[PDB]
Amino acid sequence: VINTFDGVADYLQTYHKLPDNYITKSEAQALGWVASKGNLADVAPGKSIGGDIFSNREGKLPGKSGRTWREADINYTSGFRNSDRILYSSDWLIYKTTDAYQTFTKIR
Repeated sequence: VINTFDGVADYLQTYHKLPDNYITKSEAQALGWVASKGNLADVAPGKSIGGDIFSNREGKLPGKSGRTWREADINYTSGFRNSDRILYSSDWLIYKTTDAYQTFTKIR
């Protein structure tokens, strides 16, 4: 039940488990999440999408000898998403972006 940059990072750097309130895009999409609808508050009155899997081959985020990269929605309540998004790696390195996946400022 968390949706804030530092809070999600802190949770991951401390508990390593994805904040009890996230779901992979696939799950969200398969659960019924539809673009031409934004249904979420109904089936999930306070849940944020996030927890997918990416290799970062495109090198858009910190890398090394094999790096794992994953993202998560941030600043959500009941309705649709926004531009606030947090990125976390295998090594738990966290970066924040508020322009809808555009600028990745580091936070942890």
